[PDB]
Amino acid sequence: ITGDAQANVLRGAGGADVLAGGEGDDVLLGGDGDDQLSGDAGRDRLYGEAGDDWFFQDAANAGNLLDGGDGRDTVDFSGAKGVFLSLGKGFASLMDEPETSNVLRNIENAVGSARDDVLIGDAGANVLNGLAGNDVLSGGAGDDVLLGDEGSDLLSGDAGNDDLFGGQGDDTYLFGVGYGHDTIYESGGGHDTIRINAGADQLWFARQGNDLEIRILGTDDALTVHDWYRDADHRVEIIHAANQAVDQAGIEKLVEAM
Ligand SMILES: [Ca+2]
Ligand SMILES: [Ca+2]
Ligand SMILES: [Ca+2]
Ligand SMILES: [Ca+2]
Ligand SMILES: [Ca+2]
Ligand SMILES: [Ca+2]
Ligand SMILES: [Ca+2]
Ligand SMILES: [Ca+2]
Ligand SMILES: [Ca+2]
Ligand SMILES: [Ca+2]
Ligand SMILES: [Ca+2]
Ligand SMILES: [Ca+2]
Ligand SMILES: [Ca+2]
Ligand SMILES: [Ca+2]
Ligand SMILES: [Ca+2]
Repeated sequence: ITGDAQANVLRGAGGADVLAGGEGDDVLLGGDGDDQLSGDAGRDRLYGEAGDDWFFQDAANAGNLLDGGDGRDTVDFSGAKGVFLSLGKGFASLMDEPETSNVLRNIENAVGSARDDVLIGDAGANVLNGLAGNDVLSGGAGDDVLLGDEGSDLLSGDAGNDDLFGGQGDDTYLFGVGYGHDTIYESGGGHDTIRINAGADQLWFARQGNDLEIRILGTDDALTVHDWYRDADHRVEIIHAANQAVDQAGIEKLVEAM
């Protein structure tokens, strides 16, 4: 269902619909099912309604409302500067241009751009995908999946039990007291980093299968590095404990000491 240069009202039904507003200020109502909505140019109002809907939005096109409705909905800015978005506060704006903004409501997941983005989740379960560029990803509460992809990314799952995929490039992972049970999955990078804001002597390092497990004594908090021992591509090269740094040789010492 494709609009034209007029201000259109386009309404899908119960199936998986593809709605595109074209030019002008459109209203798109996806109905039930897993819809794909694009406002295109103009200032558009975009309602995914029930189902797991997808929104294709240019971060530089300001003045739209993207409303996922019920279900697990994704906003995608990947179709130049990056995007700053917050699912908790409910906005997305052009990096380097806060006045160029869009309203986000009822959206659970976000895909960024090939440029440097900042993607912030909310207290629910979120998937945040930075794609290329040097991105900052913050999960907030709830159980999140963060994908840094290519580039030098900063990942923090925050509270809840999070999966952190830094991707290729030199990635930094944040962890601390109250961060729950997080797992890191590394694919590549000669200088990945973990920064743990625990007191260093709260930390307990252990090998569990082929994983490295880092616990904070006194808490239920644990950071697992998946397949650490299986291959060098899955390792992080520096671990910081508060203001103290440890290398792989140093980590293995701590493990062996137990
Ligand atoms: Ca139109
Ligand atoms: Ca539909
Ligand atoms: Ca829908
Ligand atoms: Ca638009
Ligand atoms: Ca439009
Ligand atoms: Ca929806
Ligand atoms: Ca939703
Ligand atoms: Ca990016
Ligand atoms: Ca990235
Ligand atoms: Ca979250
Ligand atoms: Ca989280
Ligand atoms: Ca990366
Ligand atoms: Ca990496
Ligand atoms: Ca966490
Ligand atoms: Ca590495």
